[PDB]
Amino acid sequence: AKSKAVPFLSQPEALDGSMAGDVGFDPFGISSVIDIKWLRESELKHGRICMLAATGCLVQEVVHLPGPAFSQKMALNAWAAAPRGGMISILVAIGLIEMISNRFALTATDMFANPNRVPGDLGFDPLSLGANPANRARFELSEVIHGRAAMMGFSGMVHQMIVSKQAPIEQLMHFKAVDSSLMKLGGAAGNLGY
Amino acid sequence: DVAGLTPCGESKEFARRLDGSVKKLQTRLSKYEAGTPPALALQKQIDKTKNRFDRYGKAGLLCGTDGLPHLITDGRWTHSGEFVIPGLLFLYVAGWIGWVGRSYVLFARTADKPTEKEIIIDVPVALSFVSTGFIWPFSAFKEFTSGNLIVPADEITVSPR
Amino acid sequence: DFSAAVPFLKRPSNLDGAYIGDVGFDPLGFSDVFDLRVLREAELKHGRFAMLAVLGFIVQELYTFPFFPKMAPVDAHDYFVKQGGGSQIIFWISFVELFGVVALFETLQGKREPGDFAFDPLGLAKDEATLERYRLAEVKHARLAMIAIGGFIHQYWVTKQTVLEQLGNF
Amino acid sequence: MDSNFLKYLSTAPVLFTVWLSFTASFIIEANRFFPDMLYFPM
Amino acid sequence: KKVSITVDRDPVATSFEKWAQPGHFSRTLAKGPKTTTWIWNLHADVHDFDSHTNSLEDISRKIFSAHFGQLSIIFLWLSGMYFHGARFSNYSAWLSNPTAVKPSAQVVWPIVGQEVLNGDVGGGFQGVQVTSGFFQIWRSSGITSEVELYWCALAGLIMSGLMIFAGWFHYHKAAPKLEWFQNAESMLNHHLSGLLGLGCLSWAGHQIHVSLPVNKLLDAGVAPQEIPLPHEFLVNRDLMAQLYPSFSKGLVPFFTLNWSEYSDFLTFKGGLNPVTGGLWLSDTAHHHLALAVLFIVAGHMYRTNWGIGHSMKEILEAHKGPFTGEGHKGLYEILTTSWHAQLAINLAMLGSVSIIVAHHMYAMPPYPYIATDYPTQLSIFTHHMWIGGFCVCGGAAHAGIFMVRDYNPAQNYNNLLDRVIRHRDAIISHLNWICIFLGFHSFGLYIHNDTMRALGRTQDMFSDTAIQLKPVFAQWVQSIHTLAPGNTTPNALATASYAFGGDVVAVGNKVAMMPISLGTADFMVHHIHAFTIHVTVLILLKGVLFSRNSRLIPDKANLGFRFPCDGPGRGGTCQSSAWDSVFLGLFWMYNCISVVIFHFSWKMQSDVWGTVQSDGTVTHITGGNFAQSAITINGWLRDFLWAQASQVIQSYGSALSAYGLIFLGAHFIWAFSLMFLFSGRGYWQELIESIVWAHNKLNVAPAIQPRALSITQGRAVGLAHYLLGGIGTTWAFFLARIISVG
Amino acid sequence: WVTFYWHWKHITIWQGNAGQFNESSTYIMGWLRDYLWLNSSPLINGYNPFGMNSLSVWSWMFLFGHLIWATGF
Ligand code: CLA
Ligand code: CLA
Ligand code: CLA
Ligand code: CLA
Ligand code: CLA
Ligand code: CLA
Ligand code: CLA
Ligand SMILES: CCCCCCCCCCCCCCCC(=O)OC[C@H](COP(=O)(O)OC[C@@H](O)CO)OC(=O)CCCCCCCCCCCCCCC
Ligand SMILES: CC1=C(C#C/C(C)=C/C=C/C(C)=C/C=C/C=C(C)/C=C/C=C(\C)C#CC2=C(C)C[C@@H](O)CC2(C)C)C(C)(C)C[C@H](O)C1
Repeated sequence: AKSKAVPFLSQPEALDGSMAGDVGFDPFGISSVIDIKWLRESELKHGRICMLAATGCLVQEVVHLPGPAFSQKMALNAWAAAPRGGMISILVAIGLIEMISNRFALTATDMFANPNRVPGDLGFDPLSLGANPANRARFELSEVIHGRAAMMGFSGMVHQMIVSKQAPIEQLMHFKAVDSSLMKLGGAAGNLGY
Repeated sequence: DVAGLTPCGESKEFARRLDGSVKKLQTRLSKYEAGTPPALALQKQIDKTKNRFDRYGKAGLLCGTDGLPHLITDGRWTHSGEFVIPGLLFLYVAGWIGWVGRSYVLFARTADKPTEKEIIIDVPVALSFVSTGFIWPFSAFKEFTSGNLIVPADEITVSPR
Repeated sequence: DFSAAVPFLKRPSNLDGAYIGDVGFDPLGFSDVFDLRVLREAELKHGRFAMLAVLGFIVQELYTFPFFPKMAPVDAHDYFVKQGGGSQIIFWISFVELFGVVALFETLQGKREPGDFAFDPLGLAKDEATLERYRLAEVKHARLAMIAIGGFIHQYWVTKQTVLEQLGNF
Repeated sequence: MDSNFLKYLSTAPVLFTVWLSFTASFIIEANRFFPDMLYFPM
Repeated sequence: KKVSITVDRDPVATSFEKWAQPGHFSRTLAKGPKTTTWIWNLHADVHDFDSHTNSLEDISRKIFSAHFGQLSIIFLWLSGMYFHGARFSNYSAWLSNPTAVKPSAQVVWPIVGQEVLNGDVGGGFQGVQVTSGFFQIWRSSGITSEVELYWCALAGLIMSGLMIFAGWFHYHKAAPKLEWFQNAESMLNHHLSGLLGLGCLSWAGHQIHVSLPVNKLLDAGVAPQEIPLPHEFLVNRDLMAQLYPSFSKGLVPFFTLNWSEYSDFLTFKGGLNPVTGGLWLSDTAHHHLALAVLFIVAGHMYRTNWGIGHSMKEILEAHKGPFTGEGHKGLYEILTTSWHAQLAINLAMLGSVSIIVAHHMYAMPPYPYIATDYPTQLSIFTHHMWIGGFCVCGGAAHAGIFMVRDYNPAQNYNNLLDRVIRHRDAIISHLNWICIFLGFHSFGLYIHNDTMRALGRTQDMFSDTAIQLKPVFAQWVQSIHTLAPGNTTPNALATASYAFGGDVVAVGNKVAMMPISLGTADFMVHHIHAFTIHVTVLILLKGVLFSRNSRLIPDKANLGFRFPCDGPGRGGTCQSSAWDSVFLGLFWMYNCISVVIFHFSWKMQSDVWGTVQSDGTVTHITGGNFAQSAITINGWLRDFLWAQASQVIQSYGSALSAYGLIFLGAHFIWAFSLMFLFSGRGYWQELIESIVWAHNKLNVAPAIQPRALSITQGRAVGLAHYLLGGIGTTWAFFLARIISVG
Repeated sequence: WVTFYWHWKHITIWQGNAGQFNESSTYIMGWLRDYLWLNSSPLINGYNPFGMNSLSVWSWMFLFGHLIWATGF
């Protein structure tokens, strides 16, 4: 009746606890509006992108593909540094992978229409780490939590790069308190523009 | 260059436009003291004007005899960023809006009260539809070839004539 | 029928002892016009802010974190406003308040008590009886603290003395 | 939140006003950060 | 005690359920849309309460709470005007230099280059110049600081919250019964005594204790932050007796009837204050005190609960003579059972009062420094002429709604209404003849002059230098008013207004007011005014008198107030309803008010406003061309519209470029209206059929079947866009012209 | 629209000032002030309180045209 995550709120509907990482944390009631399968597929995919993204920013500073173009320590700087044609090629590769993996089930209306389709289940298991049912639940639990943690970490790492124009590891190695004189929050309305 | 036009970066009339636009702001600035809010407002407007003229000069736009940029829209690729690419962006957005609106009117026909779904919109379903529009070219052409976009002439009411 | 708190005045008719702290004091009559659940949640929220604030005023005079410069608490507001530290506090308070809106809806449906956020980390309230004592006490502390807040904010305005120093002085 | 108040917010004039205010608003913001875009920059 | 308070408790439940059910209020609309007409029908009939409900009680309750909703909106609007003056204005700079700084209380954000609208209004400030005259109001009130403007803004917000609460409370919690609303004697007693009388008395008290000392110090030359706060005048009676020594005697002269002690601050000066060009505030204080006295006296006339007083029914039924049958019998029952009859009267009177306000405020400028702020004088004259014309046409709209709906012949036998309806042919034929006579002999003089000037015959024109049509009666009245001080108003020191004659009042070398001479051009344009007013009366009166039946349609009342026609037979009965005479009379109101505001603008620029150079000579804005050029149509076209549109059309790239854009946009909307006015519904429904076909082809037809607008709605849309475009074109033209040159 | 375009383009060319059409024709205020308003002045001065000339008949026809058109309304 009362959510585990938030006791004063009532437990969200459409959350039965079947999915790993189901803690009843849906205060806004978004689950009622949007089907859980679409939300879980979104959550898992968003998290997987973030897991690679966080690891990538730290790895990009530590390791660079040979050549000046790949040498930028700060990942935001790396965005400009990398050859544009290759980046656009990556964008096309991501699109084609999305197209084949979903089996043309791209839209919210037509995704999950097939009964066997399961949230996040793109049938990607080349080495069959998850083939054993014994370890299936723990793998699912870890993947969902890693994704949530990664999203929080990536948001922090991007914004910390914005506040101080430093790569993530060096900010840990050499720490500067934000002066706060620069980049005051908003203020467009207050000073009547300009 | 094309059609006897001049690149805006070397047009003298473009340069006189930039200079006259800045003198007009500087004479308004000559009536205010340095740190006042009207002085900061006009100095930010002089920076915006100079930035715009600099960007236009280096963009490959062509100026006329009047010193204003002119747009070439005959299809040549050196000028596709003035009509062809904005036009492709528009048609992608417009076809999205049309595909999504059409999907909702077909959904609303199968409703308990079809006309109540159009003055009180089912917002979760309509948001399911707005998300689908990103692949409208493929969905709409497959809709067309599978005989579900176009209805035959004999299921359409017409005037007696 | 007459109100217990004030004998001459009449019992409001929505104040029947349903909510703890009821002494029948509602001369203006807002309880009749508006839902009492909203008002009780507002009373607890206003009181909790005030109870924290009076302690915060006193403690800030007693001890201050070294990194921030020592300032009078009433005038500290302006420094934090420019620094951005005050904006950080507002943002987090607003974020919790967003969940509070959902909780207000839970109260209106009947799933929540007016001021219950299920906060018992230290498990102070062992049983219903001690909780009853605490809820009446919380109401009294909130009401008194709402009076006490502005008690020395207004005194600060008349006399530029720290409330602790002012209490000892004169 | 009340289901009848949400059914009121789903009425055509409310959605039309909110959606076109949101639409007008990100056109305004895009022209604040990226002004004077006479052409697609290419 | 038959006048008593009676209330139903908790009548209507405060629920969001009917919010989710558009159209809940009528049986027709509550079953949902099937064509797009439903959508329009929803908005058209929503505040027509007596069309949804049969009972006068529920109608009255809905009206009372909707009046609280309107008050809540007005208080929010006033609070916003005070807040924009407090926060986004140059008010403080304007107080120091009222003659140099231009008032501005609106600042734009910089987005698409629109920050060019922040022009240099003066006082180290950039913003949109405002013309509502709020700065002069605030100086007359004695505000002197932005802090007091913040407190006025908060008082407005609190009043707005209390009015929206009162509307909710009095509809949903405690709704008065019909017998409460049907207390006309009590309502008049309280609204004369309480509302108007104590309103005037309380304002007189403020003028005496705050406006008079603060404005005496301001006009002496004291800086605004050097002036004592308004309560130090209330307490320190010595400081008040410095400025006005009569205050040394207190209230003993008031109570002992030795009123001539108070002549320091209760004067009868007349004329204008030479420093500010406004009315003496001692005169306004005495004026409001005297008006307060006789509004409180007038609110004791009618009988409520103690036997003293008049019965309004007895007064009405007793006034009957030999020409008028039963007389005013049955009028009390009409005006205490029909809201439309009351709204018809109150709208006609409120519109007339707004027209009087427009004339009296330009001629006797009440506020300090408003007479030489020419954009404000033109703005508030034009604004209150338009409010007056609209409200007068709504008075005839609701007289027609009464006649069609609330009129009952059984209760109106042989009284004044019955007799008007029984000789409406004699009324409408004589009015028709007057409108023809008066268009021929007013506009035909203009055509005679166009022809004579074009033919080279200037000795054959109606002009001052030719055949003269002098306004001798108006000139004679002006003579009497200049002779009145010391003669027929012996204790007055100056004339009521310098428009009648007398001196030139100059403030900051600009003319505040000066005699407005009347000549042949003034004779002609005053008969133009009488012609356009008589024709508007003809259209609206013919709609009211023939609203129920005609020789054409014998049963027009069964079709209603608003119907498009009764078919193409009888030759054609298009636009036969009473609604269609309001529709046609709003065009002629527009014509009338447009000529009035053009006459005012050209005459004031040509003969009143301008600059006073050395030797006392006055150089007017357009140099006295009215006299010899307002006598031809070519003169109005060339020397007024063409010459003075220079500022709107040259405004691009300046702070007045918004007016140039609105000038063009309103020209557009006006022209766009003619698509709806010259067209018919049948064409547009047949065009919509082919568009619907193209939607059926793509399987995207809507379930709410599209319709062409109704015949009445095509007329209403055409009229709305016509008025919006025409008034908007004049609004932009007037404001850019007078901001540049005045 | 056709004859306004033909006439404005030709009077600007015939004056020697084709650049006035070139710059002002791209917005509607250019058509309003530089064609209708600017060229009205010899026409509406065909008669005035200072005399008349041979353009007095067109100056009358101009007003005549405004009257009939509005009477059509
Ligand atoms: C009542 C008359 C009135 C008018 C006409 C204006 C007009 C204006 N004000 Mg002022 N203002 C007023 C009252 C008024 N104000 C009052 C009472 C206050 C005191 C609180 C203020 C305080 C104020 C400030 C502090 C500022 C303004 C500003 C402005 C300007 C821009 C406003 C804007 O774009 O924000 C738009 C803001 C939005 C959030 C957009 C909302 C759009 C939504 C979608 C409208 C929808 C309404 C909704 C659908 C209704 C139905 C409800 C729903 C349940 C169905 C504009 C000149 C600004 C200014 O001048 O800056 C220089 C500014 O900064 N106003
Ligand atoms: C002294 C008594 C009094 C006063 C001041 C008013 C005032 C008003 N009545 Mg009336 N009314 C009265 C007695 C009174 N009424 C009685 C006895 C009846 C029963 C017969 C009615 C029945 C009645 C109806 C049926 C309607 C009104 C309406 C109105 C409003 C008209 C619009 C207007 O000018 O408001 C603007 C002018 C103002 C001055 C705004 C003032 C707002 C408050 C309410 C005024 C009084 C405040 C307070 C007494 C002053 C305190 C002073 C203090 C600071 C010292 C106005 C508020 C109409 C309306 O709009 O309803 C809301 C309406 O439809 N009244
Ligand atoms: C460590 C987090 C983690 C975990 C526990 C899982 C677990 C799972 N995934 Mg997920 N996945 C991940 C990361 C993860 N994946 C990433 C990063 C991507 C791509 C961006 C994906 C993409 C993906 C898809 C598309 C699908 C799955 C599926 C599955 C399920 C079956 C496959 C399996 O058992 O893998 C077991 C996984 C592990 C035991 C951990 C992976 C660690 C590998 C062995 C080493 C990788 C090292 C790497 C190079 C990091 C660099 C180190 C750095 C310091 C430089 C299972 C629940 C399928 C499924 O059933 O969905 C529900 C499915 O359809 N995953
Ligand atoms: C999304 C719904 C939709 C779709 C797919 C179409 C499709 C079409 N319309 Mg129709 N139309 C619509 C809505 C729609 N219309 C509405 C609401 C109106 C009333 C203003 C019209 C008025 C209209 C006219 C007058 C004409 C067309 C024409 C056309 C055709 C050519 C495209 C065109 O001219 O667009 C033109 C579009 C407009 C003029 C108005 C569109 C207004 C908005 C942008 C569309 C509605 C958005 C809607 C609210 C979607 C909400 C979705 C959400 C609930 C999920 C094509 C058959 C033309 C035709 O028959 O040519 C063959 C034609 O002459 N339409
Ligand atoms: C849509 C309606 C509308 C709007 C938007 C405005 C807008 C404006 N009016 Mg106008 N006005 C209107 C209708 C309207 N008026 C009508 C119908 C009347 C006739 C009663 C007037 C009479 C009027 C006067 C007399 C004055 C304005 C003024 C103003 C300006 C300042 C607003 C303000 O603070 O008032 C402030 C108003 C005052 C400080 C004094 C008002 C004194 C009157 C006599 C109060 C009467 C109230 C009473 C209840 C009405 C009884 C009506 C009677 C028939 C029984 C502003 C331009 C003022 C102005 O021009 O300032 C430059 C001004 O002095 N208005
Ligand atoms: C105190 C003033 C007052 C009051 C209370 C009423 C009240 C009423 N009138 Mg009356 N009326 C008034 C003034 C008033 N009117 C005036 C001044 C006029 C002259 C124009 C009329 C002319 C009139 C007619 C001709 C009719 C009414 C009708 C009605 C009734 C229906 C109202 C409705 O549902 O409209 C709903 C409201 C709307 C649809 C609003 C839209 C109206 C315009 C086009 C929008 C405003 C444009 C805006 C101000 C500017 C836009 C800016 C732009 C740049 C975007 C209602 C009893 C009707 C009826 O049948 O009564 C029985 C009717 O036929 N009235
Ligand atoms: C410029 C346009 C124009 C003109 C001239 C008229 C003219 C007239 N309208 Mg119309 N009207 C117009 C626009 C116009 N209207 C528009 C746009 C609307 C839309 C709502 C209406 C709606 C309308 C209504 C609803 C009413 C009128 C009425 C009138 C008449 C007013 C009485 C009058 O002045 O008689 C005098 C005639 C004139 C001033 C016309 C000009 C004549 C001048 C002096 C020259 C005459 C030259 C001479 C005859 C030449 C002879 C020789 C020649 C034959 C060779 C008159 C016939 C009213 C009416 O008929 O009641 C009497 C009436 O009720 N009109
Ligand atoms: C699950 C998703 C989680 C998202 C978490 C977001 C975290 C960051 C959010 C802000 C952190 C604190 C920043 C304070 C920042 C701050 O205080 O700056 C100030 C700025 C206004 O300026 P002021 O009036 O404060 O000027 C200050 C003066 O003192 C000096 O000029 O506030 C805003 O308006 C920003 C918000 C834009 C509002 C529109 C945003 C986009 C709207 C999209 C549609 C509406 C959706 C709902 C929006 C609420
Ligand atoms: C609930 C919850 C928990 C918790 C918690 C917390 C944070 C509890 C904190 C509670 C607090 C801070 C209570 C403070 C009340 C203050 C009052 C009533 C004011 C008194 C002042 C007066 C009367 C005065 C005065 C005066 C004036 C105005 C000015 C002077 O010149 C003079 C004078 C000094 C006389 C925990 C986490 C422990 C777990 C638990 O499971 C659940």
